[PDB]
Formats: sequence, structure tokens, C-alpha cells
Amino acid sequence: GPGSMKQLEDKVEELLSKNYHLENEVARLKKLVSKLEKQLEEAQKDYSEIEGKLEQFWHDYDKLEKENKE
Amino acid sequence: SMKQLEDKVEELLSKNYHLENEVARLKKLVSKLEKQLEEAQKDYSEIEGKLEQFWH
Amino acid sequence: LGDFFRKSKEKIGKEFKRIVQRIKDFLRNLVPRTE
Repeated sequence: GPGSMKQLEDKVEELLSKNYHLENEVARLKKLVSKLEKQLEEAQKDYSEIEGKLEQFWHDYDKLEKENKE
Repeated sequence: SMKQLEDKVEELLSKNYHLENEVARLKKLVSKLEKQLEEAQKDYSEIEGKLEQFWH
Repeated sequence: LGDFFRKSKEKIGKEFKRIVQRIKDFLRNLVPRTE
């Protein structure tokens, strides 16, 4: 009756409130994951651009030293 | 109904169980990405250290 | 740290170019009569 129905209605409300908070936490953690993934991708992209520029300079200097050795 | 509320209790118990495990997976992935960003930081600062070591 | 990689990319570019330019100034000073 009303007593047993109240226990279930209370339990649904309790589980619904926890469900809502858990869904907010999942949506928050996914945005943070995608934010960190983009930062890591950009840091790795800029690092390789730095790397290639330093490689090209070393390569050009290597040929310079060889041509000015003899 | 009583059966409707009993079914939703079991439905919510199951959804909350997987959501808790999803939060656990997402926090471990965040931790993995923070360490990867920490290592990328050391790689950047390593280039800075090499450039500084030219003057001395 | 926010904007660490942006700041460090700028620092790396400024410091390496500084090394390249000071090598350039040093070598240019060795040859006062070059054309």
C-alpha cells in the first residue's frame, strides 16, 4: 500500500539524484579528456615542427662543414 | 504502480553501476593524459636546457 | 601549467635564433673585407 509504495518512491528519488550526478560527472570527465587529448596533440605537433627545423639546420651545417673541410 | 517502481529501481541500480565504472575509467584516462603531458613538458624543457648549455 | 608549450616554443625559437645570430656576428667579424 502507501507505505511500501513510499519506500520505493523514496528509493527511486535517491537513485535518480545519484544517477543525475553521475551523468554530470561523466560528461565533465569526457570534456576534460578531450581537452587534454587536444593539448597533447598540439604539444606533439609543435614539437615535431621544432624538431624538423633543428634537423634542417643541422643538415645544412653538416654539408657546410664537409664542403669547407677540403 | 508497484511493479513499475520496482523495475525502475533495478534499472537505476544497473545504470548507476556502469556509470560508476565509467567514471573510474575516465579518471584513469585523465591521469594517463596528465602524465603524458608531464613527459612532453620534460621533452620541451630538455631542448631549452640544450640551448642554454651552448653558452657554457 | 597553462600555455607552457606555447611559451616554451617561443623560448626555444628565440634562444636558438640568438645562438644562430651570434655565430653569424662572430663569423662576420672574422672577415672585415668580405664582399
